[PDB]
Amino acid sequence: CTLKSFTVEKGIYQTSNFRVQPTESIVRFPNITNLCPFDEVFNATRFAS
Amino acid sequence: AYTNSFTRGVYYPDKVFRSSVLHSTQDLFLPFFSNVTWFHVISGTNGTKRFDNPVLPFNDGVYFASIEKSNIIRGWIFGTTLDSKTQSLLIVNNATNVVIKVCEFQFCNDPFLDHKNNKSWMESEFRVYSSANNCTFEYVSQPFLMDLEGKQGNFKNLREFVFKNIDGYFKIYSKHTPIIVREPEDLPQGFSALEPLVDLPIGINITRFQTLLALHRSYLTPGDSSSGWTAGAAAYYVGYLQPRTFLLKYNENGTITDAVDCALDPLSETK
Amino acid sequence: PTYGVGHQPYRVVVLSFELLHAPATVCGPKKSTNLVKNKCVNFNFNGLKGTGVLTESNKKFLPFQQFGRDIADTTDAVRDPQTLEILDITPCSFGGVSVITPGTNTSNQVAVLYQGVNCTEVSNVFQTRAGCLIGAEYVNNSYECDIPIGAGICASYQTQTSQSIIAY
Repeated sequence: CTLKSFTVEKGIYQTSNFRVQPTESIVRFPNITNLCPFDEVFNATRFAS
Repeated sequence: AYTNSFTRGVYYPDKVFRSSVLHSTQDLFLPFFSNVTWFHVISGTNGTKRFDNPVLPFNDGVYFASIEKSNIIRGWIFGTTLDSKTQSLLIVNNATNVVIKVCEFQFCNDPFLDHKNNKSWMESEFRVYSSANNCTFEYVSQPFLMDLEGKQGNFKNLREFVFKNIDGYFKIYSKHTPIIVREPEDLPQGFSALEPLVDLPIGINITRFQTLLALHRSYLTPGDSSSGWTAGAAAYYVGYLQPRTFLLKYNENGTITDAVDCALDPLSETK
Repeated sequence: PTYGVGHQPYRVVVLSFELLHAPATVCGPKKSTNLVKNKCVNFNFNGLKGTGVLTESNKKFLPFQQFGRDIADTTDAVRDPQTLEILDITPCSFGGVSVITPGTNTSNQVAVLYQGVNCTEVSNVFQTRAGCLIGAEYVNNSYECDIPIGAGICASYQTQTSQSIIAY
């Protein structure tokens, strides 16, 4: 099909492109830490008006 | 007074590992063989001299390099309109911790920090603080930038600084070296790169600069010699930056050997 | 306390998310996976992406750099974010395929040659200087060159006295 004929002569003929494909995915980010004081310290009962 | 800077002010580029290559980049570097303004406090000891308080404008960077054995300079505060509406930026590095804070308070114009460098007082009494209004960010970190050893005493310590205002950050570079005792206006001829330490994510637009001097309370033995008491041996240098192409060379480990200004003479252009 | 549901006190916290014209700081939390080594897979670090095999190189980086470039300005060395270990990436396996045919009028037996392989990334198997030749046996004799392969290797459809492509 590459030579576009039904009779191939004697010789070497370069054809295809061997390729290994990727598989999984690895994500890595730094040790979380710096947890903000996003909570009012255990919603301290002391509230203003 | 003025001096000549042979080859200094070359900081490290972005955090990219390069080994045994010749990479060229375009950034705000310091041109070689430039005129540096020297506005240091002449004396003060054995002859009161006028405290040098230069409100030098911040023009796209500044090159600070002081030669001192004992800590005599603490703050490098910036600002644009330092009367009522300007977020301060203190870079004071005392013995306890750093005083990085952008809180909005009453801006003063004191050349010294407070007074009384003796042992009876603390390391730095914040008498410049008048009244705070509203704070935004304070980086009270334990590792301080001021790292002075003072073991031999005869050899001084040259600590450089490169301050640049990014569009959304504030990079700070620094580098120290045990400079030997030498006469003034005798900066050591040699290449030395600065290592990045911190990167403050601030969005202020500073235009001017005004530093302050403060003597540490850790008073050593009376330095009657020239390499002793540094009360009147300041090395306040200021160098402006400008965009210029520089060719950097890397070693087999990741350190820079030298650099080319790329505009010095027709010989440098061919290289 | 002895009241109705219209007297219950409600402590309300009013979140006011704000995003102005300055470096953002309240972002969102991130996760992680494990470290699959020796496999050609995709990697998605903080700023860099790509695919390849993850290995361990003996490099000493300064404790402020995270990325890594090569002579041709290509990513070749990375750093583990939450482990601080020098990782080395390598491109995934690939190459070209060639077919050797001695002529359809003679026979239908053919041979393949994978350029750039050590007979490991996928029957007589022989390693040459150009790749892995699958479908021919290496004869210790010496004849004239009929089909040039590379590095002095030649092949010809010969008899084993059944006929097959031999290599010499």
